[PDB]
Order: sequence, then C-alpha cells, then structure tokens
Amino acid sequence: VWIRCTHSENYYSSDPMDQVGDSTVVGTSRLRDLYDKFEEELGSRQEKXXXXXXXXXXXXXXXXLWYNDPGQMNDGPLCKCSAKARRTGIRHSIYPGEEAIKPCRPMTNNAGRLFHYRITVSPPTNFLTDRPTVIEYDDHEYIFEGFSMFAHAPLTNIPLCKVIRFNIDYTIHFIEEMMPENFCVKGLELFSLFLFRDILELYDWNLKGPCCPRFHFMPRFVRFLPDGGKEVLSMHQILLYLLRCSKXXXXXXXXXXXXXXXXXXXTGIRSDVCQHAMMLPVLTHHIRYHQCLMHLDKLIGYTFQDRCLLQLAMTHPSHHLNFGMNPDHARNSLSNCGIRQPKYGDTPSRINHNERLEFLGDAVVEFLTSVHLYYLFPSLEEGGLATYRTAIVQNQHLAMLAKKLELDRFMLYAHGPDLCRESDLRHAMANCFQALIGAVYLEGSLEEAKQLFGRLLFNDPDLREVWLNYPLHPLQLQEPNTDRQLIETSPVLQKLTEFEEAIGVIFTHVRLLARAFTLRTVGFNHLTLGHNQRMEFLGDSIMQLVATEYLFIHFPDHHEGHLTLLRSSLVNNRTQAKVAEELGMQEYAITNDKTKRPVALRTKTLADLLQSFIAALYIDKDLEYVHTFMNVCFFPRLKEFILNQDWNDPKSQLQQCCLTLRTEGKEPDIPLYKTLQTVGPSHARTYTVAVYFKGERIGCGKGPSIQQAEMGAAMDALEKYN
Amino acid sequence: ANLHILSKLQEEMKRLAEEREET
Amino acid sequence: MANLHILSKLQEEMKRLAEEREETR
Ligand SMILES: [Zn+2]
Ligand SMILES: [Zn+2]
Repeated sequence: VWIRCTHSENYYSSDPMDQVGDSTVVGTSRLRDLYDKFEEELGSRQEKXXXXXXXXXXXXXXXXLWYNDPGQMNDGPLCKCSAKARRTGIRHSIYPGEEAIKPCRPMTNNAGRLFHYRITVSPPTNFLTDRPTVIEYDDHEYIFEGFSMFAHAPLTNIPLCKVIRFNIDYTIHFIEEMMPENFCVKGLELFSLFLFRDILELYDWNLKGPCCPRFHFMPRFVRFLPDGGKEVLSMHQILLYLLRCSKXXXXXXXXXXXXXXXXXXXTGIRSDVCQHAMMLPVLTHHIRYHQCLMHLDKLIGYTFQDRCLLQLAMTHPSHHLNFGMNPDHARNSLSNCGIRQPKYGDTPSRINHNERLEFLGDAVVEFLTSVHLYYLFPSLEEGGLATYRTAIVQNQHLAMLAKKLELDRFMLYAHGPDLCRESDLRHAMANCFQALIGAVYLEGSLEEAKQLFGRLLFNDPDLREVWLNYPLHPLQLQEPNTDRQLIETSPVLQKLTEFEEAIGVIFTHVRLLARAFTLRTVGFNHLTLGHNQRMEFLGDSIMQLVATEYLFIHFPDHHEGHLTLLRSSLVNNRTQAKVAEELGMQEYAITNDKTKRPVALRTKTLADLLQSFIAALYIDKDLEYVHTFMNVCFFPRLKEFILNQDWNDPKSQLQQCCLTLRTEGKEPDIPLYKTLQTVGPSHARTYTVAVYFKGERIGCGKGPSIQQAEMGAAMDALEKYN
Repeated sequence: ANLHILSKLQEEMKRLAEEREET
Repeated sequence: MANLHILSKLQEEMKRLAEEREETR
C-alpha cells in the first residue's frame, strides 16, 4: 500500500536544493497568488423555554434552527466560574504541560516537523453517503475520504479514541501512514479557518491557547488505484475547486450565506466533509489530554501502563457527552449541516464513569487507613482507631489531600447546567482521588497504594517512614518464630488446635487467633492482651476490601449501585454471622472463666467472631488466605445469600437474584413482566402474568391482581432457582 | 452447622498452604 | 472541624513514634 499525490502544476516544487529546512516540497511563486485570491474572494465571512429563544433575538436567520455564539451554550453562557478558574479549568482547554507551539513554515511544508497520521472512523455507519463531496481534476473523479492530521510531535504512546454519538460506540482511528506531499501550512490554515470557523460555526475550540495551532488538518480526496495504493489530490486543487464552486444535483449540499451554513435536503462542500470534521475535536482533545497525562505520571509517582485505566479513573460523571469542544456547537452543526440520509416520510452508559474505581478505592483507602492505624497503635482501642479512621477518610480531607496531586488540573470536570459552586469541584476531586487510588490498587500492587496514600498523607518525609513501615503485632513481637512452643503448656490453644484442623489452617502465632475469640467480657491475660474489638474493626475493613475487589472484577458490567447492593447482600450482619455459626465458632469463643454454662451467643457477636477471625487470619498470614476463605465461605454462595435472605419484595428479590447471572457486555437489565391472560367478569378477574428476564421466561404466576399475579410469577421464578 | 462447607474450606486451605510450600 | 484536631493529634503521635524510632538506632 503506497500513497501518492497529484502532479504539481508549477505550484509546488520537489527540488532538492530549493528546500528550506527539513522540508521536502516547496511552494513556488504561483501559490501566493492563488492564496491571495482565495483569501480575498473567500473572506466575506468577517465582513458582515421562551426566554431562551427570546435571548437569541438580535440577528436571526431562519426557523427557530440553532445558531452558535462564541462562549455561550444553548441556554446562557457555558461558563460561570472565575478569573483564575481559566488556567485551572480543563473545559477552558487548558492542559498542563502545553506551551507555545513554534511556528513551522510560512508556505513550504514541514516533513521534519510534522508527523502525519490518517484519521478514519470505524464502523462507517454515518460516513458513506449517496452524495459525497467529489471534485474532478484530470478527467478523474476524486472522492472524499476522511482527514489527514499533522502533529507537531510523535504520539508514541496513545490509546484508541472511542466516542459515542449516534447511539453507536465509534472508534476514531489515527493510523500513521505515509505523508501526502504537495501541501502548505498557510493553505491548511486557510481551509481550516474557512471550514472550522466560517462554514461550521465551531468557536471555543482552542487549538492554540490564549502562532501555529496544535494539529494541522488536510482534506483527503482519493481516486483509488489498481495493483497499488491510491492517489491523494493536492491542496492547490482543493483551493481551486472550493473557489470555483463557491460561485437533484443540488441535493445534499452545504450552502452558506452571511446562522452560518445549512444542508440543502430539498461552496462545493456537501454533507460529507462536515460530518467528518465533527469528530476531529474529540480526537484532538483525546490526544492533548493523553499528552498532558505524562505530567500526571510524575505527580502520582506511578506510571500507568494502561492510559485507558487512568483516563477512566479521571473521567467524571458530569460528562453527558464524550465530545471535545462545546456540546452546543457540536449538536447544532450536526443538525444544521451534518449528514442526513433520505427518509421515506418526506439509555446512557453509567459504566464509563469512575464510580467503579471509586467504589473500589473506598475499600482501598478504608483498608490502608485501618491497617496502618491498627499496627502503629497497638495500645489504642477501637474508639481511637475509628476516630482517626473517620477523621482521615473524610471527603473534605480526601479532597485537600487530592489537591497535592493537582487532580483538579487533570480531572474531566464539565460545566453544569447553571449551578456550579466550589462544593461540586472539591467533592469531584475527593471522589476522583478514590478512583485513582483504586486504579493504582488494581494495576499496580497493593504496596503501590500503600506508598501512594502514605506519601500523600504526611508532608514531613520523616513521618512517612513510620506510617509505611508499621511494626509487627505485639503478640508476634514477643515470639520471633512462632507460638508452637507455647502450645505444650497452653490452656486454650488445645481447644483451638481442633479449630485449626477443621479448617486446615496451621496458625503461626496462635495468640492472634486466641485474641480473635476473646469476647468483650474478659480484660487482659497472658495468652492474650485485650479483646478482639480491634480485630472486629480491622476485620470489617479487610472483609469489605476483598468483597469489593471480588465484585469489581467478576462483575465488570454492573454499575456502582448494583455492586453496592450485591455487596450489601454478600457481606452483612446475618450473612457473616450465618457463616460463623456454620463453621462452629461458638464453642471456641472465650468469655468469663467458668460462668458461661451454655453456648448461647448473639447474632452480632457471631458476626464479630467471623470478622475477628478474618482479621487474625490476615495478620498471621496475608490477603490471599482471606480471599480464599471468602471464596469458599461467601462469594459462590452469593445467590444463596439472596434466596434465604429477608423478604421484602418478590420483584426486588428476583431482580437481585437475576443480577448474579452471567452478564456479557451490555448492562444488566431488570425483570420484565408481560401479562398473558386477562379473564373473568367485571367483578372478579384472574390475571396470568409471566416474567421475562432478557428474553427467556422465568416462572409464571396467576393472581387476582396484576401486582399479585406478577409477584406470584416472581415467586415462581425464585422457586426455580432452588 | 454444615460439615460440607468446612470440608471444602479445609480442602482449599490445605491446597493453598501446600501451594506455598512448593515455593 | 474536630477532624482537624484529630489529625493534628495523629501527627503528634507520629512524631513521637518517629522520635522513638530513630532513638532505637
Ligand atoms: Zn469555567
Ligand atoms: Zn504547524
């Protein structure tokens, strides 16, 4: 596949010694005239719910249509922040790391300055038209085909740019192909300013920064070629055609007057190029953002090997669209001069947020804080632990701590409808931080999360050495190797040996396990100092963490609410208490001395026993033993935990139970009820309704009322899961 | 009280414990 | 609010732990 250009009609020159700089093709003394003609003849642009339409009354065009204003949205302005809020805002097109772009060359191209890429869109659903922008040159029809982009720097490491608009997840490919010669920067700027500003009223698109822009763009007109590649039409002919044609064959063509331009459904540019130009701001924003993320990597300390993960962690749910520039200008230009195939008559994505990684990062931060505050204060009870913890996990604190990573400069916070205070911004930083540390916890090891949060906590580097390097537990401190030596003359460990054999867990320091079973009744002892009210705290923390990770990984299509629900039904009081009772932790409990005649324990107490055992397991071992434990005693029984759960609603129970099903790629739907039979007289009525979850029928009910019938159907669908 | 659950639990715990003994 | 004082006390205790930490050396 080889790329080729049309001949240079004395305009361009490929002379070796007539080149200026690292240029290949130079513009002769015949291009300046054409440029002046194009500039003087096609430069006439700069020469000349009720309250919303009322405020648009000044110089109306046609219909109600929707024209674009420099800085304002469909309803009022698109900005209501501050003066210094410009340089710290990302919607204002201010990316950290972007400086002044050195001007390339006046006319002559820049092969040694511009890196060429070809921009296509897959799949082409809104690409090919019956009336494409076709220009004829040397007795050959040259058809339009995407855009060519010239960057002032290599992309090196940038992921795929995906964006959804026409209810289709489009992919803007930017394949580095051979560079079509015979072009000039001044000409590309002429066409860009004639299209992206004049014809298409696309203001508020800062490709510079308030001098050359960030990316150059050249139209592509291909004629195709046998036994080879294809031929690209040179720029001079593009200018010549756009100049000569600006003077059912008129069907599907874009016309402009002095609104901006409209697409005649009933200049020689049709609804082909315009539609293909509305994908460019998205790609440019994407590239620039991923280019400024390299300055984020040095702030974090950890370099993400997956840009998509970092971006998704930085994405904010305030983004209703994935477009680059102002949504108003985009939709307006798409509806006024976009593509529109002939008519015969003439559900948002919540998984693209950072709420997932926030849901994970909550458990991550919780776990780090819990563990560190646990080991660094072996004398402090549960009260001070929970106090410190709650004092740290606080959202305001997490926001102020998130500012140390300059997350406010890398966040994708969009402008709201009208209300946009500091609260939304700082809160956004707070959540996005948890998303970040969640992602770091995911890709990088847990130790990376420890290092991140630890380094971010204390400003003094002397305090970090203590926080990061927490000492072993007092019951592990006394005995370097193990407590197996102490078993021989142990009173309680003899009992716990059975508990070790029944689970197959051979504890290293049995003092921990003995502590985990020491109820709040007893005080202090030789075998165990204090009760397990600390391991209840730490236990709750590690349980929440592991469960959160499991539900995050094995349910990648469930949003925040679904994961929250499933976790609430996976790790609650009655559940872990039931597990604790099933393992038989009642008999191995430690209370009083001999006052406890029967083995009657409260449900909550059993829950505390399970949590404390998991904490002791984590301390004596690691998170793997915990994960295994919950993988045998919690996770696979998730569905079961919903079946024998407390009743509330057959519909809700069936919904949550069906929420466990093998979700593919589409978000999990809710059980659909379809009425089958409506029989009976005016008095009585026997309704027969069947449940349809994602097509397949699960159970069928027959009741006197519609709600009772569908509840009967839901119950029938719940009995089938037994 | 289910002996089956603690049986499978003992199985996997023994499995992991013996897995860390092979490294 | 109170969390500020709590965090302050935390920093103090960390300074104590660090002082003891290097005191061990
Ligand atoms: Zn603003
Ligand atoms: Zn340039």
